[PDB]
Amino acid sequence: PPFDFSTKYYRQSSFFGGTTVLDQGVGYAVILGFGAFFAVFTSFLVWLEKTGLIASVIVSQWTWAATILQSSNVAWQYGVSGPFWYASGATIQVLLFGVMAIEIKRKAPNAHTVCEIVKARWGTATHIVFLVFCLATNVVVTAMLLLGGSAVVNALTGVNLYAASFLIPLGVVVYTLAGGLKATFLASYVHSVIVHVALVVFVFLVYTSSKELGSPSVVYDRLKDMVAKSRSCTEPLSHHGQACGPVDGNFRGSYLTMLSSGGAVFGLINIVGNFGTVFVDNGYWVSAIAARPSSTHKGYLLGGLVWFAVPFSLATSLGLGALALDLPISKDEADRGLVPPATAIALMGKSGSLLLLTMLFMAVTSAGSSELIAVSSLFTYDIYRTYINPRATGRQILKISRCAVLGFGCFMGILAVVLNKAGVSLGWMYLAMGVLIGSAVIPIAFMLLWSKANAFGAILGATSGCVFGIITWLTTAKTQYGRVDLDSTGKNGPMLAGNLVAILTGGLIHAVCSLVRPQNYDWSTTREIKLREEKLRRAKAWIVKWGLVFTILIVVIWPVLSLPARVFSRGYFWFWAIVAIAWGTIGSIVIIGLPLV
Ligand SMILES: CC(C)CCC[C@@H](C)[C@H]1CC[C@H]2[C@@H]3CC=C4C[C@@H](OC(=O)CCC(=O)O)CC[C@]4(C)[C@H]3CC[C@]12C
Ligand SMILES: CC(C)CCC[C@@H](C)[C@H]1CC[C@H]2[C@@H]3CC=C4C[C@@H](OC(=O)CCC(=O)O)CC[C@]4(C)[C@H]3CC[C@]12C
Ligand SMILES: CC(C)CCC[C@@H](C)[C@H]1CC[C@H]2[C@@H]3CC=C4C[C@@H](OC(=O)CCC(=O)O)CC[C@]4(C)[C@H]3CC[C@]12C
Ligand SMILES: CC(C)CCC[C@@H](C)[C@H]1CC[C@H]2[C@@H]3CC=C4C[C@@H](OC(=O)CCC(=O)O)CC[C@]4(C)[C@H]3CC[C@]12C
Ligand SMILES: CCCCCCCCCCCCCCCC
Ligand SMILES: CCCCCCCCCCCCCC
Repeated sequence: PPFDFSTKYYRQSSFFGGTTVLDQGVGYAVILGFGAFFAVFTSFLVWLEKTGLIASVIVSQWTWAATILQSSNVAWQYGVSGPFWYASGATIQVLLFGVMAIEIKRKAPNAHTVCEIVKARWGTATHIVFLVFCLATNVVVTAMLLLGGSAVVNALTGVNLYAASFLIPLGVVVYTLAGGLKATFLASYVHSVIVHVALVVFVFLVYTSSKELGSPSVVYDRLKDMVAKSRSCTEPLSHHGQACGPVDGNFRGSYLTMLSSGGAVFGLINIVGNFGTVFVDNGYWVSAIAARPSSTHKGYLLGGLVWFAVPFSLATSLGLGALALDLPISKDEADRGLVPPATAIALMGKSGSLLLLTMLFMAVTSAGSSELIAVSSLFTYDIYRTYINPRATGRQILKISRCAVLGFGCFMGILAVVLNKAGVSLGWMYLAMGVLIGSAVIPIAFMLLWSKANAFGAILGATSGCVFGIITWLTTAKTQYGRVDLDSTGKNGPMLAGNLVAILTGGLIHAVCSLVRPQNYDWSTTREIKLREEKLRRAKAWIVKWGLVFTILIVVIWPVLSLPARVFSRGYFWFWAIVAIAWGTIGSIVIIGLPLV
């Protein structure tokens, strides 16, 4: 027993190895009745219904299953810089959302999907090409929240892993088929309130009230004893990946430092992934066509500032508390998204597990309902109406919309079962998003903004970038290691190479083939899809001016100013923790109380 506070674990190769905290009945109830319960609740909310609400709406559509599970994964590694580099992809989102919402009103105000603009601007061959890159994004993104949720449910309640994978989408389908087609303005408020209450409780548990970890001076003392050079991590005391001894790639092998190379590489990958999530996902566009930016453009900045605090504070609390407690978490287990449940069980046994399950399944249901209504609209407006029957009455569009939801929900369950059998995990899929669909980001931006891009260059760049990125991503893994499998492929180097190659070459071919043969476009035909510009011109100016300042302040200046601190001292870590606590508390207070006022 090297440590006095972790004697009960002595050596253990894993945290979850039997004797589940809860029983299978709770797991089945959670994975079955959540959709019906909130459907009834939303029906009651609608019945009673008949810059603060907009912020609550923005926050509710940006919290996914990765915001909870993945942000603590890169905190168990790399120490202090992981949560920061994960949360830094928030100021870009508000700028992109504002620009997209402003520019859709002034060039295509009567559209439903992004692929309806591709057919209008360019021809038909490019419509099919980008219709495949849009469905792949939905397939990849939906498969990410079906792996983490199933893993967490199986870890906590002991329910069969292959039964949860198929039964999780059915609850979301039931929720979406009933009220939930954006429902009303109150469901977002309820979701945000629950999420922020859970966040506040978890943050305040580990730094103020817990008996095991009740001070920022205990976490500091325990984090610097794990990376001691006198520590032995041989076979009887530690296993291969188990967070023992100095951290490789960190200055002096410390968890308390901003000088981490792995964290910086992860942030570089995360930027490309966030770029790929905004332009290629049809749910973002669906949310951007229903916005009123000429009068309510100021809520997006508040929404982004409030959303910044969730992946930062939660990962700082639940991620650094697992290292300080000396839990036998393995690398494969931490990859799957099982870091927060372990800390919740260790610190708040049998009561924090239910709270974390509720917080996770709120996001799972909210995000899966949006993914289901990004493909039913795609199918019903870009395939059925355009090619199979181009003369359709309303009663015949509502049947197709309802059938597409069932079809996608039933297909994704089988896909999730297959992926769980094959051993794929969240975190491997999170990093690989930009390699696959990163080549169609710049063509779509050119379609929305640039007036010289043409059809042929778009197809050429989109098709070439994916192939080149995949080739580079596989060849780097083959060259730098001895094999091509799920272990060597999911590393920072190959993933960074694939991401950069995929994103960069798709915007260079399109920008070269268009400067030779420009297609001067006035967006006349996109405005005919089946004052006022002064306000839209003053909203865009405000968004551009006030969105860049915070992006520069957060993504650039703040990490630069923290490098001279080298290894954090007791007094700088106090400030670092107090910043997170204050940010989380103030954001929760603003988003819970102000909309009432
Ligand atoms: C704005 C954010 C999201 C990205 C900014 C990009 C660059 C400013 C970063 C990203 C990756 C960083 C690199 C990651 C790893 C290293 C290795 C590092 O080498 C060492 O000192 C380790 C070698 C040893 O000591 O044995 C030198 C800095 C460098 C090149 C870093 C320099 C700064 C880089 C290029
Ligand atoms: C084994 C891992 C954990 C560490 C060692 C891997 C990396 C340090 C190396 C391996 C291959 C390298 C990459 C090989 C090729 C490229 C493509 C290149 O991308 C371009 O800009 C392409 C040109 C363009 O199209 O504009 C940029 C450098 C990069 C990412 C290299 C960056 C450094 C990488 C990722
Ligand atoms: C645009 C140009 C003109 C200025 C850019 C400003 C910063 C990006 C530079 C200026 C001074 C740099 C610092 C100069 C010295 C160091 C000490 C250095 O510490 C060590 O690794 C040495 C300690 C040791 O190894 O014993 C860490 C980087 C840091 C903070 C540098 C980080 C980057 C800084 C802040
Ligand atoms: C002996 C030498 C070769 C190495 C050791 C000296 C530096 C590493 C230290 C010593 C004093 C430090 C300075 C003490 C006070 C300031 C003022 C401070 O300036 C402000 O921004 C003031 C606030 C404002 O007016 O906006 C910025 C940090 C700085 C330059 C510090 C930067 C780091 C310095 C130069
Ligand atoms: C002593 C063992 C090796 C230590 C290597 C530390 C390298 C840290 C470099 C990463 C710093 C990136 C800062 C980026 C800020 C924008
Ligand atoms: C062994 C010590 C290595 C220290 C390397 C520090 C590198 C810092 C780079 C900062 C780049 C900032 C770009 C804006």
